[PDB]
Amino acid sequence: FTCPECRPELCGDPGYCEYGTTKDACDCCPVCFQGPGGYCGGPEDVFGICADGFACVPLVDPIVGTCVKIP
Amino acid sequence: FTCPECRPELCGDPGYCEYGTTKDACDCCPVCFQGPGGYCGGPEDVFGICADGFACVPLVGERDPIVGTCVKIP
Repeated sequence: FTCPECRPELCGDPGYCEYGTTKDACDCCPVCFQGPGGYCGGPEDVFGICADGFACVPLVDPIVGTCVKIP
Repeated sequence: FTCPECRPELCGDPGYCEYGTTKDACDCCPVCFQGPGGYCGGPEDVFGICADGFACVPLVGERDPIVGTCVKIP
């Protein structure tokens, strides 16, 4: 999949990001990090992006996982 | 892409939506709708899902999922 030219004004606000903020797969719109134990991954990380210090660990093609703290 | 079995306990809090709540492309986790003029579409609607009363219309120059913006439809 290929990304459009980013127009930040078209991005919806992410709300308060309890676990921190990052940008979407196109490096365009702000999105909230997923917290521990929550879904992550899938195409373009549609089901969530784990916060710094956390890894998307596969559920027991783009893998789907949950966010788990990296020890 | 094939969805996993939905386990709602693994869903995050979507937050308080300006434009109402819907479910994700897997009909699993709650997510907030995108409103008029905001991005929409892409794989599994990663860039947005348009609110009721609006549809995702492709960006100008796009060719054969599409990315678009939400536009009020007849």
